Amino acid sequence: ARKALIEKAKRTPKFKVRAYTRCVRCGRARSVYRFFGLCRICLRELAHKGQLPGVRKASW
Amino acid sequence: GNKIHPIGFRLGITRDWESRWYAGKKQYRHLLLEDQRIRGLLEKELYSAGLARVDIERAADNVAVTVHVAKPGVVIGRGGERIRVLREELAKLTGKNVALNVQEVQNPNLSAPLVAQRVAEQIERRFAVRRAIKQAVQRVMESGAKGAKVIVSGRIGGAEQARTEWAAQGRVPLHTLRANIDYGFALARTTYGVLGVKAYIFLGEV
Amino acid sequence: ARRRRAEVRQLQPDLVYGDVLVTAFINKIMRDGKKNLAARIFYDACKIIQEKTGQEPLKVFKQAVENVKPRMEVRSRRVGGANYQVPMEVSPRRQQSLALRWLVQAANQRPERRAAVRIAHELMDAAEGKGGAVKKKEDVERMAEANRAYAHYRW
Amino acid sequence: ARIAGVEIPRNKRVDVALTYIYGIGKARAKEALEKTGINPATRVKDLTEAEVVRLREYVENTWKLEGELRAEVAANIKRLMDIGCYRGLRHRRGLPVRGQRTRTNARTRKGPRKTVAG
Amino acid sequence: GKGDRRTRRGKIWRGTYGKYRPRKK
Amino acid sequence: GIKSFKHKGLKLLFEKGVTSGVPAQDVDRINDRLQAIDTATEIGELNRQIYKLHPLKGDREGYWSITVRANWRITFQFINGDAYILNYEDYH
RNA sequence: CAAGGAGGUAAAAAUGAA
RNA sequence: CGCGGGGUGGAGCAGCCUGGUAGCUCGUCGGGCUCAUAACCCGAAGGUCGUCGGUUCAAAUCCGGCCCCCGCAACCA
RNA sequence: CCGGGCACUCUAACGGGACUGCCCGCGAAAGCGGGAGGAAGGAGGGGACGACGUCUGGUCAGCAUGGCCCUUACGGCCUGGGCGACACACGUGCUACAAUGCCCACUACAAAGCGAUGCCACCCGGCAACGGGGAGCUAAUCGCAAAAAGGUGGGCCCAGUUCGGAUUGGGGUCUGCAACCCGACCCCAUGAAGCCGGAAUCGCUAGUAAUCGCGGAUCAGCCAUGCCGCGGUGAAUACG
Ligand SMILES: [Mg+2]
Ligand SMILES: [Mg+2]
Ligand SMILES: [Mg+2]
Ligand SMILES: [Mg+2]
Ligand SMILES: [Mg+2]
Ligand SMILES: [Mg+2]
Ligand SMILES: [Mg+2]
Ligand SMILES: [Mg+2]
Ligand SMILES: [Mg+2]
Ligand SMILES: [Mg+2]
Ligand SMILES: [Mg+2]
Ligand SMILES: [Zn+2]
Repeated sequence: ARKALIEKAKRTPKFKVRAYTRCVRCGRARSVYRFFGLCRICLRELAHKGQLPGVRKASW
Repeated sequence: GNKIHPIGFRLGITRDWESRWYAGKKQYRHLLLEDQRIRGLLEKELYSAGLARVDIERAADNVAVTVHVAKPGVVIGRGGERIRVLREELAKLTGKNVALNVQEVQNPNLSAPLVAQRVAEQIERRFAVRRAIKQAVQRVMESGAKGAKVIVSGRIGGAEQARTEWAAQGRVPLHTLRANIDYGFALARTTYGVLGVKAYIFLGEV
Repeated sequence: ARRRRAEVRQLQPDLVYGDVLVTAFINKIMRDGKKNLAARIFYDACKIIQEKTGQEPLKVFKQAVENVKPRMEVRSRRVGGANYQVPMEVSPRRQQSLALRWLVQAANQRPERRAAVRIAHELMDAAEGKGGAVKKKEDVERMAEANRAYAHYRW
Repeated sequence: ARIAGVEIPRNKRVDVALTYIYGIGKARAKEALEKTGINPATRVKDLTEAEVVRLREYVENTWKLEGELRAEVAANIKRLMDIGCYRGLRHRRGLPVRGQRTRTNARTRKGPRKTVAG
Repeated sequence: GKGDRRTRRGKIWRGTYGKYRPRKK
Repeated sequence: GIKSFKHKGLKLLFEKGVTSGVPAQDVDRINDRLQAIDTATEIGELNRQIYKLHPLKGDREGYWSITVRANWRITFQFINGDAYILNYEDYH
């Protein structure tokens, strides 16, 4: 259960509460940020890549 | 070990972005997915060019895409194909201004992604890795570099025992901010597994 | 390994008095970082001193501290798995700290109901030489008294 | 004053003294003396006998309290006797009723620890 | 009584409002 | 007689014949071992050379360890003709 | 002022992993 | 089979004679210390008093019958 | 609030600003101590930054991927159950045992962030949760929010007590197709254990420990007392 499971995450019918978030780059169901549509893992990868517009290291 | 991505470590000062557009919520998510699918689709049928970068810029339905390549041999003069429907096939899920440019990366021996990719090809050619590392470094160092460093890790030359081959000439200070350090990485797919190639290229700054 | 000898912290003088001591006492009263309630209690008790005696609290408090000062205390030291207890002298800094600490503690040990009346009374008792803190002071000096044997270990 | 089933609380504020009855608590307390029209801050020490009578007459009536409502409460748990539900079984086994964590805690219904060891 | 649901203090701690802590004025 | 499992994969292989919890090439191996630990009336029977039997030391005292393959061991407590806490663990 | 040769020396704290 | 002594928690021992209280060491169980074990520290639980009767308001205890255990005695021909 | 003005405050963009440079002393130097110098100092206070390598460390359940295996099935859909079980043991915590405290009323003083498939001012019903309305706000404009500890007033009077809130009966509300297993609140009534902790054990050297509330991520809702941040008041001690 992983391939047929990233299917349902985009399928989204039948009751509105059965629909859930899901990382697009991966298939992660946990720690999925609504802002990017990505898991915390993928988000970190791309942020170091530079492929995340404006996204920058936080030092203060 | 544990060391931060020398690209992300800069981002602000030294080494700018790679996808430069502005949006608020309700848009960022969609436009980032499209943006990444462009990078994903390009990488496939453009690897033979060996692309150092895939810069992307936007301005409401404008989507500019700059493809940096050592040798843009796969562009071939206007209507000689390799661009026409090729830069037009992007708008099969986009439909926006697919403005695709091509850049000429002068020295490939000073482009970290290209260096690592040349090395990762050689791993799959079943080359002697340690000698391949040494040459690639000197090759980078031969083309005027201030410092270089290549790293292959795991399963070297097949053989059940993950190793890590290491070579680096000149100066490579990762901790310094005014660094201008290019970082590249590549997956070498082998009949015995997968190994990763890091490539660091350094030039002066101030 | 204390390369720096840790410089002595200095305080802010209080209101109406200018003490270089009273604020240190208010601080010991202070719990959870509420200097308002702390200072109030002391000044409250100062008003309480005026009632039971016609003395200015600036001396009643001063003398009380002077009476709850440990001349010498017992110190556990060397050889034998730290078996000895050398009776050592007490630095003016430490007499200072112990005096105020024992005062507040003995003050909250009292069966009274209000914090102010405990402070006021314990100060009046200590000014005379009667307080439960004075007990503590005299007790610590007993221990230091009984150890004069291997006191010559000193240091 | 023997208000309901109890009499105990003397010199201690009627709004508080009332609390000392199974059925009064705190809300019904001031509610009862504002509806009876009596000063809450009174002595409780057998004050005006009239106020005490009115109070007693209102309080002891109106709503069920003391041993009578203890019987009703116990009977409401006896409801889930028969061939009762899941909530009854939790009253049977002696375990927490609201489905909480019983892996640890739940000592207020289980009781003090017994320790098995193995 | 930070855990008692019948105080302005417990209602703060819980976050929610009510009879023992009205939504101001 | 085997009486309790700690490893779920081991549990399923012996009970239902579910092999998806163990390595695929160690199915027959693990099986013959478990049956031996099941039939064993005393620890002395689990003593064939190919098992490399031995009791563990330290905090694992009271446990035993026969060898499946490589760095892999089936550990358990044998007592009164029965093994308990059958686990599938690592040599390191 | 710059030390050679002289002598009283730790405690109660044992084991090892497959 | 003839006298004397003895059967008490898992182990070894008290308590019996001056009937109303079953106690000691070890071990078991829980918690600490240690990377871990031992040692150590804290805190617990645990006994139809061999069995069948009797006396007594009340029996480990006082009195009988068996049941084992141990120790003496078994001599003159 | 307007007229008008933007010098103050603030907002955010580039700069200046100490480099023990200057004085006394020590010293071969490095440097150390001390002193006016200023907001500041002898790395000013915090971040981001983690060498060669070590742990056959961690992760095939984020992902990628060599090999082994399963394929009318070790795959696929669904309803329901389970992850929330409880004689027990350990970790991290929350709330407390009260009077430098608790309840009620009044009255101040923040920062950092979030919101128009939402935040929702102000009215209306309601003891209340909340429901009916309904203005403004693509938001240094409107809203979330009144910060709380504090202050003033008044009441309890040391008592398992107006401390403590567990547990349990009843009555309701909101999201959701639905909240029995297993949701959060509201209200009435119950009001347990705990009166300060054995052997042991932890954190913190200056805005620090303690204490106080405030935001955000996830999120229909919420089991958050968690995690990541924000500011409020503000100790003690360092011989060695
Ligand atoms: Mg040994
Ligand atoms: Mg033990
Ligand atoms: Mg031990
Ligand atoms: Mg003879
Ligand atoms: Mg540095
Ligand atoms: Mg391993
Ligand atoms: Mg995988
Ligand atoms: Mg779970
Ligand atoms: Mg009690
Ligand atoms: Mg008390
Ligand atoms: Mg420090
Ligand atoms: Zn992902």
